[PDB]
Amino acid sequence: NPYNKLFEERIIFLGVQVDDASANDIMAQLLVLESLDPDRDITMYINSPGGGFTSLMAIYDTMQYVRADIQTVCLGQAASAAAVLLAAGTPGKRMALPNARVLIHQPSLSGVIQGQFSDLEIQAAEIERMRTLMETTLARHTGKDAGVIRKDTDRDKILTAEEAKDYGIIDTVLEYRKLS
Amino acid sequence: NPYNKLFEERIIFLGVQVDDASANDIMAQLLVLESLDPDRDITMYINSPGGGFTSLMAIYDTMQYVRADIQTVCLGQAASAAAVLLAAGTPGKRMALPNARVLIHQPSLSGVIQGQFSDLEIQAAEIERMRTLMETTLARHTGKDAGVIRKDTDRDKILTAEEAKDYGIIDTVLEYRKLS
Amino acid sequence: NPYNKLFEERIIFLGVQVDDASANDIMAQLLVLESLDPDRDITMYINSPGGGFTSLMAIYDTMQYVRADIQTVCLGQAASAAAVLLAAGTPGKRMALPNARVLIHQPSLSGVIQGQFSDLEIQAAEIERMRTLMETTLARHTGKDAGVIRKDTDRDKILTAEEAKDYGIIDTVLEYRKLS
Amino acid sequence: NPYNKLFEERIIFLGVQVDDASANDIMAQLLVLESLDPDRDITMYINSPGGGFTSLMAIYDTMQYVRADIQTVCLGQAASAAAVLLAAGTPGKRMALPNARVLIHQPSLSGVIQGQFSDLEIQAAEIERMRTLMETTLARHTGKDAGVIRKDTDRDKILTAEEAKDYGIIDTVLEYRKLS
Amino acid sequence: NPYNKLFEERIIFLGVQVDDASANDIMAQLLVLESLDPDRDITMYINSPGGGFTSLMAIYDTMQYVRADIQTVCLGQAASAAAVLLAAGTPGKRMALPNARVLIHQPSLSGVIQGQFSDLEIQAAEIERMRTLMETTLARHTGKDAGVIRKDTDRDKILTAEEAKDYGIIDTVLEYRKLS
Amino acid sequence: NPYNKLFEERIIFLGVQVDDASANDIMAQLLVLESLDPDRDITMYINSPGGGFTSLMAIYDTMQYVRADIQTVCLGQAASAAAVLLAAGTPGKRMALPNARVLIHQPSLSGVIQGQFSDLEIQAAEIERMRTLMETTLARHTGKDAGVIRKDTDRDKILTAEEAKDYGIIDTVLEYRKLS
Amino acid sequence: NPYNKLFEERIIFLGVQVDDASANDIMAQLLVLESLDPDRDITMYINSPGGGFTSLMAIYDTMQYVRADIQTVCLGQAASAAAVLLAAGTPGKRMALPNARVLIHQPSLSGVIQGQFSDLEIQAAEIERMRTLMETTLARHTGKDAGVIRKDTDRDKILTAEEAKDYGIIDTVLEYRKLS
Amino acid sequence: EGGQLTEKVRRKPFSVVLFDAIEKAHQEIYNSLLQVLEDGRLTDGQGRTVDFKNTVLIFTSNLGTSDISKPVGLGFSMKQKVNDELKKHFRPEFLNRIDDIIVFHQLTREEIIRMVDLMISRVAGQLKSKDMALVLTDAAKALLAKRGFDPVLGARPLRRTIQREIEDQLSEKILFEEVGPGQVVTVDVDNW
Ligand SMILES: CC(C)C[C@H](NC(=O)[C@H](Cc1ccccc1)NC(=O)c1cnccn1)B(O)O
Ligand SMILES: CC(C)C[C@H](NC(=O)[C@H](Cc1ccccc1)NC(=O)c1cnccn1)B(O)O
Ligand SMILES: CC(C)C[C@H](NC(=O)[C@H](Cc1ccccc1)NC(=O)c1cnccn1)B(O)O
Ligand SMILES: CC(C)C[C@H](NC(=O)[C@H](Cc1ccccc1)NC(=O)c1cnccn1)B(O)O
Ligand SMILES: CC(C)C[C@H](NC(=O)[C@H](Cc1ccccc1)NC(=O)c1cnccn1)B(O)O
Ligand SMILES: CC(C)C[C@H](NC(=O)[C@H](Cc1ccccc1)NC(=O)c1cnccn1)B(O)O
Ligand SMILES: CC(C)C[C@H](NC(=O)[C@H](Cc1ccccc1)NC(=O)c1cnccn1)B(O)O
Repeated sequence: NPYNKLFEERIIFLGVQVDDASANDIMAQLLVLESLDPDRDITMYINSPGGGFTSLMAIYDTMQYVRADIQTVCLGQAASAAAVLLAAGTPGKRMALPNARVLIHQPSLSGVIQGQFSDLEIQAAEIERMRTLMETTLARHTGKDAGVIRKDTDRDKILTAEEAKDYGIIDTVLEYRKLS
Repeated sequence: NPYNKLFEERIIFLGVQVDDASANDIMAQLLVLESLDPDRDITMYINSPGGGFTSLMAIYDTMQYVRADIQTVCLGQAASAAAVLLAAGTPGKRMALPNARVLIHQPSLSGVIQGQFSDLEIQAAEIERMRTLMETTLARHTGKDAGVIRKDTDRDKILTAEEAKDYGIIDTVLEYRKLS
Repeated sequence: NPYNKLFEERIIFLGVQVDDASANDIMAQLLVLESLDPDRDITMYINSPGGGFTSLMAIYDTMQYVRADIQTVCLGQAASAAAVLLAAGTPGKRMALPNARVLIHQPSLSGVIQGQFSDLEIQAAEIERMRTLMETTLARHTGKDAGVIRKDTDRDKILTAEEAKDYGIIDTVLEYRKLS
Repeated sequence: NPYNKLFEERIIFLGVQVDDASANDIMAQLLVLESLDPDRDITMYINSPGGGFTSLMAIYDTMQYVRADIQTVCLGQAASAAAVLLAAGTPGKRMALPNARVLIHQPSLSGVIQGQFSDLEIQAAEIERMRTLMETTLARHTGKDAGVIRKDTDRDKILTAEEAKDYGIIDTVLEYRKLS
Repeated sequence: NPYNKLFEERIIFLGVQVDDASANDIMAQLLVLESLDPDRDITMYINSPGGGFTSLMAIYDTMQYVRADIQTVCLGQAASAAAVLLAAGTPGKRMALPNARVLIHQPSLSGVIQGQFSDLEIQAAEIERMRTLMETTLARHTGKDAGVIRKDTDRDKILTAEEAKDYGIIDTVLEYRKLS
Repeated sequence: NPYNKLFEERIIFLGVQVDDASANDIMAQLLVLESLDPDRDITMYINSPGGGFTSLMAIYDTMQYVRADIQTVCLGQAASAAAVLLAAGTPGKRMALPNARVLIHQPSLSGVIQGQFSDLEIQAAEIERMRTLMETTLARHTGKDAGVIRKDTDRDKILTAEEAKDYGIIDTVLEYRKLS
Repeated sequence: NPYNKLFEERIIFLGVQVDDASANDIMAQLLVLESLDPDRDITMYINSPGGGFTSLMAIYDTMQYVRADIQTVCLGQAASAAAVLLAAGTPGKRMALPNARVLIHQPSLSGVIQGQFSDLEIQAAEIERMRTLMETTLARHTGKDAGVIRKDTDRDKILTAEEAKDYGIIDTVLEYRKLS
Repeated sequence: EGGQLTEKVRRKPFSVVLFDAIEKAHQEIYNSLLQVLEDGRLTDGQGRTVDFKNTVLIFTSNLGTSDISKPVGLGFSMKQKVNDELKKHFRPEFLNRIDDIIVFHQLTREEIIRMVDLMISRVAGQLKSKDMALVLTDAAKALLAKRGFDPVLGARPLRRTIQREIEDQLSEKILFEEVGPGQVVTVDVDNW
């Protein structure tokens, strides 16, 4: 079973939309591979369209918690929450495939949430500290000034893997091994 | 199977929306780990958006019933009922990841319930004693005056884990272990 | 598997909405635990929102049929039929967690049923003998006069576990084993 | 698994709405228990809301076909087709729990079926011989005159188990065995 | 498992609506029981509401193909295609339970199919040769003149099992065996 | 399991609507039976309503690719794609049951596809070369002139198995083998 | 199980719509077959309608990453992403069945995405670099000038396998092996 | 061979049988070992009464490796961890006939250097047979405790640490030909 043999070789496969249930699976997998061998590097494969900030920071804190280095590899897409998880790998071990896409953009409410203006001053203060935390996280891991990331994630910033390396999202664009 | 290996290492994973079926699973898991070793600490991982008051107080009473200490760890979110379950851990063992979110707010009727005004004076007296019980519970576990919590949970009070420690929801913000 | 280990330790877990399929599971479980050891007490955990009268009286008669004493424990909710099943435990063995809710109310048609007035005089005579049977059942098990219960279940009567003890629904509010 | 242990102890559990698929399961179970021991009594537990006439007469003929006596036990509800299956047990072995409900009523088209009047003279001749067959079946098993049952099943006739014994639907109201 | 023990005792259970997937299962079962013992009689239990003509003639040709005699037993219903499959058993081995219903009626388009009149002259020539083939099949197996069956299946012809014997659909109404 | 025992005796069962997933299963089955014994004849049972042209030509090319002869047997229906797959068997081994239906008709767009007229000149040139390829394929396997098939598949041409033999779709109408 | 025996013989079966979940399965399968034998050729069967560009470039980069040569075989359809994955095989090992269809067309937004014009200048710059990357990829693998492919994939360019060989999508049209 | 318990335990009724790594075995293996905890007798495949009557049977399982595997676990953060691993892995029919369950703890550094003292004195008797003398120092003994111990396997490869780190360099004496009447050698490798 190919997902088991990834996990037996210490590869957590993100794969899907980052929601609660996807975040719950990875934190279960980050801690088991922490307990199996805390000194051997966990690899995290990311092909996710992102989504979720509390699901982001659940995966983010757990992959920062564990003793093992997290090797983040972007496969075809790391958008929103997933590009932050892509930068969340340990320095020197953040990888991307050459035609992978890194999409960084400020947090967004999917759909309108109603309420009184006192309720909405708090839901707006929440997405503002969701925004600053997304930028403070992405500044620790890209080496930028977090106001630069606010200017850059003002809109959808699609990064090619070669220019996600220059941005600091990843550290290495993966070279091919076709023995041919 | 990573949820089995959490449960074999005495970790109950809340994970989903607190409803009846989620509450039914945890009380089944709180009592089995009570029967396996009542002197060894049950750990409860919380990534829940909350919901449900009778499902809250089903999980709450069961994790207060068992002989084992409950180590509550907030992963990315403890909104609504889940933040009460997060405070429901034993003192000194209430943990949160650094970018976890604690959201405390008064009980709310999801959707309108119709009825005569005599029916609605009782559904309002119910959510009032749902509100006082949410505040009396959260005052036993945070050390606040329960009128302070009424002022604080008047609206949605989002707590960062560092200021959920100051509020008394959790006792320790979890430090990272990456060998680094 | 935590529901198996409840059932191996003779704990029937009600958990969900009392309908036909939930009633069918419990009667299958009440009679197996009757056949495994008819002199050892079956424990029934109740976290149900109720519903169903023929599903109520299917569970009710079966837990009254079996040789084993039924220990009813209310977890977070015993509403409508489930509060009748909560009183249906043997005297001295009806328990509730301290923040469990007991909700007793007269039977109700969920949704309108159409028909001729001769058809509706019978559907109203049915819910009237559903009402008297709910009150005659709850008077055998609470020690009240069954006209008192008609006055009390005229509307939704929410009972806290300490005042479901005074009402006679339960016999013991469960004390904790961790003092927090 | 509690439904397996019912079936290993020769108890067919009706449980759900009598439709084709429910009728198909019971006839599969009536004939297997016929082949396992044709001289040992099959017990049929009935908690069904009824429905279906060809599904009724599929279950009815099969439980009349087999060499084994059918012990019909009404749990909380034996409505329509299920009350006919409840009377379909062998004489002396038709049981009901004390608060079980027996609901006998004439066959009915669920929803309108359209067609020409020649098509509808046949669909009405069908439900008329559905009606006479329901009354001829219920007269063989209750000892009534089949015109008495036509007068009685003119509307919905709810029978309590004590007055389903007097009607002839069941033969014994089950006494409780709580050793107390 | 009661459907396996039917099939191990060479009983194919039709049971459901004759569609493609139901026809595909029976032809898989008719040929396996042909290969297990081609000289031992396959029994076909029919409780079907019919439907499908190409699914009919898939089951029909396969149960006519195999070396084994097909014992068709009508349980509670054989309608449309299923009554043709009921007559499709070998002569002398076509059985019906006493309150089983046999419903023969001409083929019908479920729902309107649109098209040009040249398209509809062919869809009408198709259901006409569906109609003649249904009558030619049912005349080989009932011994009628196939114009008699056209007069009889002009509308829905419900046959009781005693008058499906007189019609030639079945050969024996099954007598009961309850030792009683 | 009757589909396994078909496949163990080298019988691929088409059965359902020819779509991608049905075509994917058969090509997986055509090549495994090619690898198990490439000199022993694969039998293909066809009860399909057709559909799909790229799914047709996926099954068609694979059953033409393999070393094994494909014995196509039409059960009750071979419409559209299925009838082309029915003719796709090896000559002398194309069989049909006597009341099987062969329906040949030109390719058709299920539902409207929108677009600019330059987009629609290509979707019409596609279904034109879908049409010529359906006729060129069906002329290699029926021995007709491919303009004759264009005249014949102008509308829905339903073939009885005896006149699908005369058309060249099949080579043998299967005679019955009931020992009778 | 025929998909297992494809994978045990190192055949990855694309089969379905290229989306995230289909891309996630193939990259799991491309790397396992890389780890089982990196010097033995992986075969990729393509019957896909395409879709997805980040799912394309996830499969594309992984099949370019692995040490094993990828033998791409088009079965009945290689449309959109699939046709790029079909050209993504190693030179000399790109195969197609004779009636397989290769459909190359520029990237397209399925459905409208809303937003401000600054948001839409970026979603249009994205599909423009999706378009150039689709053409730069398909020029490395077909030997064309990437402006020729822009002229050719301006609309839907359906290629027959014999003229997908001339286009450079595949290298060999597969000859049949039916011993005949 | 196999069925050799005749030549062992009814040859020696007073014996000690050690079952190393019993958690690796199959269930059916110790279903035949349920006899010898109840009765004290065993039926051989050649039909012998192999008495385990006076034999101290000792089973062995490193069912504990969690803390062993670094001071981290499966959580977000000893003796009873490996006790409930026996209950998880084995059948309670097998465990309760056993007299006492003995659990070992991680060795303190003061506990390891006494084992170093016991085992450096084992080779020291073979040195004064040739009138050589390893002049003992405690600085080298602390480094043997660091190198010859890990919390997965430790105090078993301590003796290979002695022969690789001491006895390799004491062969360098006669490589440069030091015999004499006796050479008072003192060795100390660098600090880690
Ligand atoms: C860049 C990081 C912060 C993640 C981004 N945030 C979001 O917009 C998503 C939006 C979303 C996704 C799925 C379901 C519900 C809501 N993350 C959130 O949960 C969210 C919620 N409120 C405000 C901001 N973000 B991205 O859009 O995923
Ligand atoms: C700490 C908790 C009590 C605060 C919040 N509670 C609620 O708003 C929840 C949300 C909810 C769930 C089901 C049905 C209706 C409403 N309130 C209740 O549990 C509830 C249930 N019935 C009546 C009144 N309130 B949160 O959503 O959990
Ligand atoms: C107190 C006992 C009698 C149970 C109560 N009676 C009922 O209204 C329930 C109906 C119900 C309620 C909620 C969800 C689903 C079904 N019991 C019945 O089946 C019922 C049916 N007809 C009339 C009255 N009650 B309670 O509302 O469940
Ligand atoms: C008392 C016995 C006869 C059972 C009763 N029979 C019925 O009313 C049932 C209800 C029903 C079920 C399915 C479809 C249409 C109608 N009657 C029938 O089975 C039925 C089916 N087709 C035509 C006419 N009546 B009861 O309502 O279940
Ligand atoms: C009596 C035998 C011939 C079968 C009877 N005939 C029918 O009414 C059935 C009902 C039906 C099923 C599927 C799709 C459309 C219509 N007629 C057909 O089999 C049928 C199928 N396709 C076209 C035309 N008629 B039965 O199914 O009612
Ligand atoms: C005999 C050969 C041509 C198969 C024929 N199939 C088609 O016409 C099918 C059309 C279809 C059928 C069912 C569901 C969806 C699409 N061929 C196609 O896949 C197709 C696809 N795009 C354009 C045109 N046809 B059959 O319907 O005649
Ligand atoms: C060759 C590659 C581009 C695959 C092509 N697939 C597409 O057209 C797909 C269809 C699609 C899906 C989701 C959202 C928007 C569009 N294109 C994309 O993957 C895509 C995704 N986001 C923006 C723009 N295009 B195929 O249809 O040509």
